[PDB]
Amino acid sequence: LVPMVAYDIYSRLLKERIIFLVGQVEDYMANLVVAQLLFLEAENPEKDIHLYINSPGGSVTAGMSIYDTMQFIKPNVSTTCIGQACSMGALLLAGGAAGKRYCLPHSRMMIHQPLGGFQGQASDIEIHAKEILFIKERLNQILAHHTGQPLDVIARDTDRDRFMSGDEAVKYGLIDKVMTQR
Amino acid sequence: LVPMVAYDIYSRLLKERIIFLVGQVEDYMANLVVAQLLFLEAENPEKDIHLYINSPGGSVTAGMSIYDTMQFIKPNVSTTCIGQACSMGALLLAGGAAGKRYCLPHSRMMIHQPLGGFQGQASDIEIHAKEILFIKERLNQILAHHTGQPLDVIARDTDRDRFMSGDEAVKYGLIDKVMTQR
Amino acid sequence: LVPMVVEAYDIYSRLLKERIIFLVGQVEDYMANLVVAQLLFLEAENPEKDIHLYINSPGGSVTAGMSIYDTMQFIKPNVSTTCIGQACSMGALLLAGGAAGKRYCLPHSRMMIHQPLGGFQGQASDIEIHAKEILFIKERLNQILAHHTGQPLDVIARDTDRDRFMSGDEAVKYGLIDKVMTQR
Amino acid sequence: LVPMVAYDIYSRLLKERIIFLVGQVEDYMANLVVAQLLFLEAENPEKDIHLYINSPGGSVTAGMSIYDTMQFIKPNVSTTCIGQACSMGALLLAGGAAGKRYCLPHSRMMIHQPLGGFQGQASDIEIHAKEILFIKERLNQILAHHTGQPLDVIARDTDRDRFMSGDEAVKYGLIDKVMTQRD
Amino acid sequence: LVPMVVAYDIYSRLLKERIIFLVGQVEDYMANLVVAQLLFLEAENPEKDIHLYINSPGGSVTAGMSIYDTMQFIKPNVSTTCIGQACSMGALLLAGGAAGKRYCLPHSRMMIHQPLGGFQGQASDIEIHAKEILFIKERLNQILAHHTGQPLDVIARDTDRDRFMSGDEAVKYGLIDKVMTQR
Amino acid sequence: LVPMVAYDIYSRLLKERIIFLVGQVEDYMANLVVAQLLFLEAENPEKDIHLYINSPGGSVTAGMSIYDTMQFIKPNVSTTCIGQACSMGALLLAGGAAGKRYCLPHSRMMIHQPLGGFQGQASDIEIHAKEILFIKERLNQILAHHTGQPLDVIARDTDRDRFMSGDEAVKYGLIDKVMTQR
Amino acid sequence: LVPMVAYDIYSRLLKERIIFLVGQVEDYMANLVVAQLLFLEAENPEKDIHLYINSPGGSVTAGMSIYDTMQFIKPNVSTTCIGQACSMGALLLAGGAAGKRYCLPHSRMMIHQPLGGFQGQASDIEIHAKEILFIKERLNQILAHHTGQPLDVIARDTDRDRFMSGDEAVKYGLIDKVMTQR
Repeated sequence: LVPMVAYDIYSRLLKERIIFLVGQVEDYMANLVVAQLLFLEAENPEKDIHLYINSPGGSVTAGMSIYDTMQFIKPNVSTTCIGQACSMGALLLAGGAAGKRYCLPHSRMMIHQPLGGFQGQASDIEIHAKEILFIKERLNQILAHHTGQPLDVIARDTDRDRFMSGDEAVKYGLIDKVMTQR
Repeated sequence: LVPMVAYDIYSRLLKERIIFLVGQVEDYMANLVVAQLLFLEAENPEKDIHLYINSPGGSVTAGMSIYDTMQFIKPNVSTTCIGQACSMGALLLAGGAAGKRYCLPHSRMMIHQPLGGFQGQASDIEIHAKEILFIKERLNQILAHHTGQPLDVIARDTDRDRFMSGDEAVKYGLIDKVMTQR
Repeated sequence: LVPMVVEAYDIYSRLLKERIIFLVGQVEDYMANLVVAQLLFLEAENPEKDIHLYINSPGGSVTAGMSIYDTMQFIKPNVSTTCIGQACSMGALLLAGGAAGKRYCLPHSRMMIHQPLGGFQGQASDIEIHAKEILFIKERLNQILAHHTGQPLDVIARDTDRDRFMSGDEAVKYGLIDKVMTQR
Repeated sequence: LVPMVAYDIYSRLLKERIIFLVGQVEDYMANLVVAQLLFLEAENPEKDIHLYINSPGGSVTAGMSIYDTMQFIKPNVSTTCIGQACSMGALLLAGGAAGKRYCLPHSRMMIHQPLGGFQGQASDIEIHAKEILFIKERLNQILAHHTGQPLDVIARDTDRDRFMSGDEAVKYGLIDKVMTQRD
Repeated sequence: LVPMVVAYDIYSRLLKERIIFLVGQVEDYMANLVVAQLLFLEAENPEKDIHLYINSPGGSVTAGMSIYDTMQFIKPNVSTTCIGQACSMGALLLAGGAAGKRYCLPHSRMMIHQPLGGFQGQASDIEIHAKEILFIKERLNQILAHHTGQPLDVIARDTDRDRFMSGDEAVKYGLIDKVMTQR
Repeated sequence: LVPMVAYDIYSRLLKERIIFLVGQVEDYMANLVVAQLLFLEAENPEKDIHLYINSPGGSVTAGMSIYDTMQFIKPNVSTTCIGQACSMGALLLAGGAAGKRYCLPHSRMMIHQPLGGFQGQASDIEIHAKEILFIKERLNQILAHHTGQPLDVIARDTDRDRFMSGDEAVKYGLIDKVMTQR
Repeated sequence: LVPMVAYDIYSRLLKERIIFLVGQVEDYMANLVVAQLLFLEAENPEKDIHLYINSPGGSVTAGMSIYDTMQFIKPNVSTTCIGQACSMGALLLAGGAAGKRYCLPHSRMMIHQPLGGFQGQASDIEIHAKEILFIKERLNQILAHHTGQPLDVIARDTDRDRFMSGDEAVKYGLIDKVMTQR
């Protein structure tokens, strides 16, 4: 299991204002991040917070609780992508404090458009089709804001999977800097 | 994995009078909330309580145990929706203390009419069909009360799934204010 | 997991010091016996102070429920019952069995009473034995309700033939509970 | 998760010499009961022990390890049936200390003959068939001893499932007294 | 779940009293716990006897052999008491207790038989394993012969099929020394 | 069962700055290593770190989070292969601090080209085919760098599975020294 | 349930420098032994270590991580077979310190040649067929070294499963002495 230092390794790094977001985004792991963001704010609302991201994405609602909590709290939340940051992972990465969004040299980042599904009555399909296009609209606006791109460019570039290297992501505005050595 | 601070992260935020309702509403997670509400009432019946909600809904009986506990206890129960609050989740959100029901900019809220199912004898189907139509009326009455809407509007807007943004939810009365930055 | 409180109890152990016990979900031997143990412990801690049993249950095992019911009557303290969410089948009987005048629910709780359910397979001779046993259980359970609600025996039998849902007000008019609590 | 008032609730009642036997009887839960009986004997070989039984029965061998441990140790082991005590559950109840075998008003007790099954060679069936008829005789002898009934009555009444009320079980000898309110 | 004694679990509490429990089917992991408990007790006191309670239907021969050989290897005498049942490896481990200190309780059941196995593959490989299980059969019979005092050919014959035994029968056979009834 | 020393055995060896990477490479075990690497850097950024590897490989993104963290942090991260180090495992071994890459006499190391798969629209297949071809090139560049081999040799020798002994791995540059006795 | 002594039973025997290897050999249980061997060395690099073995075999790579760690460390690692030591289990037993490899009277030991399997391209089959023939050679060399037999005898005697008694294993060189009573 998770090794100990009585702290587990992650509790020990939480004192350093470090939070890890690992794996598929889902309601329960997302709320752990929220709780850590809220806890760290209370410990010190001025000191920066560092959110490490290695995720392929997941639930839009689950990510939005993370994204909105990052913006809502007083401390700046830096984001660093290690390994990969795809879909909601990439949106959370772009959502970090301005100038404090990083990745490492071989990180992979991918952005695409929302995925969903529904079945039932045509009237109900209409409701959910409109809800997913609105979610698509709103998520593109968040990207445009943090990257500086026009919404129409984000919508076009995310139509299909678009993978990005560290350098490409900086050119895009998805991150600020590729870190190499401390 | 629940991190530690010797409290775990949620026990640590429980002292600040913060309770989390995450995921599908069901008897056991619903009863934890009830117990947390009662404990906080005993710790201090005057200080407010803050209930964060990221839930797609679930059991009406489990949800009503939460709803009735929120009203029953002396302290005001504020509600903040992060991520999503759909079906029973939206009712618990609307049921928070007057003026102290919030959400974040990208929260999604959805209201609809109750869901159910049964199989057996026609005589038994009649009994259970009448019970769910009774719940449908009772739940619409609860929404009308907390939102200020006329009952016939609630019945109309909840016939099918109806999604709402933060701004829309404020105009509807479902919440009081969209929080953006602390 | 179940959250923690300092002077270090988990939330339910912390409310147990306040003599509050929770019965959640389907009634079965193991969760039912936990309730029994909590009832017995609280009796030894103080045989005079009331005990509060919160119920949110759809029912379950008749024998498992009966271990709870008989423990409630057996011990000296009065066991109040409050229905939150729902109290159906064995859940409703345990609710009805609370100390006289101290049986409550909350405004939107739902309560349901019906007749016992069972099943068996085997030889006709063996079916006969178990059919008689479940008919006996039905008689005694209706007698428990009649006693605690004040209703005539034949009325309970009549009303439990099919599922019968009740609101808080209905349950008070019926005798199933004493009072609908709203605000402390 | 068992609540904490620092003992877990059952450990706290274990100090009070109360042991709970719940659910299907099987080697592992049965051996816990055995362990609790031995520990309590070591803590105090004179004080009574109270064994609550809410069980539908189960393995005879696992139950017999409990039955024989109850008799072997010095303390008297009282038994109280709550909920139900059927098959091996009823035998463990009947096997409690004389005059100290109880139930509550709505407890249900059921006695019957043993159940089994086997497959293989006819010769092996014969061996195991003889083994279960021996267990059936031995178990009837255990009931007859503790209830006071004649052996042939036990054999007669256990041919099929036989349920008993509290009052009936007292009249039969399966238990001594139906408890209603504490003293 | 295992109750606590104050902070001991019930079994660790009885381990101080030099008691070890062997419950259920014999397999590598539960078998090694017993070995470790035996080794620990030898280190705590190499002279005091050890009490091994056995309620098992048997299991792996290799797993059982690690217990048997550890019982003989260590200096303390390993008393054995059967509660419930002791079948197959369970009965061998019981018979393997220190001479004069092998017990059971009145309603214990013991069963002895020949080893069970299975294999599939090439005829050459079947031959290798068929001879290995016949060697295991010979060796296990010799262990029974040693501890019971019976001749080897009698063990082979009596184990051809499942053979159930009562406490009295097991004493007559040499499988155990005495049927304990009351402390 | 993790044995105890008030440490579990791995927590005790973490103090001697030893980290174990065992089994298939995946986000969660990979991030544990990242956390241990960061923790050890903070305790002492100058003392070397010893990373034991017994792995057949696994997720490239998960491994790269380990790889990039090894280089990013201040301490030299020694690597010792015990048992096996194949695919991503062999890359992590070769990526250790120069001159401090070891194995034991019977360790097996294997290098090959990336594996992947996808299904869907031809246009989407095209996107991911180019992405895995990009990863293949970048990984060959990493091996070439740490082993000293020319890029075209790595491409040639990794076309199919290529197993190496300790001695072979030293001649190749994959490791620096075969340890025998301390 | 592992009983407790405040040590669990196995942690308590670890102080006496006893390690248990039970069941199928696999990466995770194998690395625990490695970790315990390294810890005992650090606690005292001169005092002997006692490794009890009751295993039917398992992974060659996982077993080799154990074997090489036994040789690498300074202390002598005695080995005692209780119950059985088959396949990799028998190799680890034979690999114990010279003169300090034991068994108990009814232990069974079995040696055979390695097993493997593969599917795919004929070219890939060729690569892996050569690798398992190489592993077969390397493992036979290990037994030859520790047993004193010529390699060709080991290869021949392991062509099929070969079971051994305590006395047989001693004449063969697989173990040094059959312990009976302390």
